[PDB]
Amino acid sequence: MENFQKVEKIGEGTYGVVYKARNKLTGEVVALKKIRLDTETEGVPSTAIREISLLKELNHPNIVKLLDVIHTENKLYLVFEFLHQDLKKFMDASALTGIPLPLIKSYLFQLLQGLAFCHSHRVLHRDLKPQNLLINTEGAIKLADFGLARAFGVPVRTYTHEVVTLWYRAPEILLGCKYYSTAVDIWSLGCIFAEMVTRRALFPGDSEIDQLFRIFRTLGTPDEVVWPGVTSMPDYKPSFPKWARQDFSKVVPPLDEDGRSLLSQMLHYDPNKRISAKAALAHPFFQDVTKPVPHLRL
Ligand SMILES: CCc1nn(-c2c(Cl)cc(Cl)cc2Cl)c2nc(Cc3ccc(O)c(O)c3)[nH]c(=O)c12
Repeated sequence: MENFQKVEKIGEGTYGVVYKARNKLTGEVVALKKIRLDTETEGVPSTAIREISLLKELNHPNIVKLLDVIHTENKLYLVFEFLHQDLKKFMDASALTGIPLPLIKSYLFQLLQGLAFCHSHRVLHRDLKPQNLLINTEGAIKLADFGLARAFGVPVRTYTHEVVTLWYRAPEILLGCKYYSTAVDIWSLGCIFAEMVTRRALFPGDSEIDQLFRIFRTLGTPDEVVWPGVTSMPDYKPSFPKWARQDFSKVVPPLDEDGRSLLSQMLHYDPNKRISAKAALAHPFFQDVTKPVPHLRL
């Protein structure tokens, strides 16, 4: 749009391209998202616009602010606050030491807080990944693309057409459940969390069935004792191999005992069992929470 001096592409990003931009009236430096053609053309659906218009109100310190919504020319453009780094890049930069525990803790504490806020208002993320977790020089972290991550509907090929990433999807969704809940985002965070401690992805699936089976190898195949309802689930197959539950000390060393109870609660199979974001805030794990300031440079 014509009020925006484009500064740089900052990454092709699911629903469409996101530039760093400057606005001339304000003088602010922002992130400008161009929302991919259909949904963009013909015209946005009256519903895409209305749902998006709700986001604008849903403001929390650990959600990236939706600054504006230029609906114009039958194009759709979303103007977010800018952040200099994502958490993936930081993990990548931290690879040889690891991220320090106190920082991990702080990150985790804050992410839980915004997910609780959103969740209260019945809004879910649906696609949490380290690349939409967004940090600043002041020891902070926010969720990006919250509630987009539905209003248009997730791309299978992404973008252009490498895949999304199934690494963080909750098993409900993989199994063909349709009316899933806030627990999904819970499932993702815990996958994020293990990745911070171990320096490897918990479950790197490269297909839906490899994603599924990767989970069952580590966590057991689910039965009706641990997950009541399971076998009636749409894509559930009686022919699924049964694997045994691995022990958590093996899978994410060296998390402490409180860390591992945390983790396991966010990894519960049954959705109505998984810990919520508001109980998790209460866990002994966050006893010693502080607020370190990280090591960037530029
Ligand atoms: C909220 C708007 C925004 N969206 N994305 C982004 C996300 Cl959240 C997910 C995905 Cl898959 C791709 C992108 Cl592109 C962003 N990435 C960065 C980090 C960044 C910062 C400076 C850069 O030059 C750069 O290449 C990347 N900074 C941002 O402000 C931002």
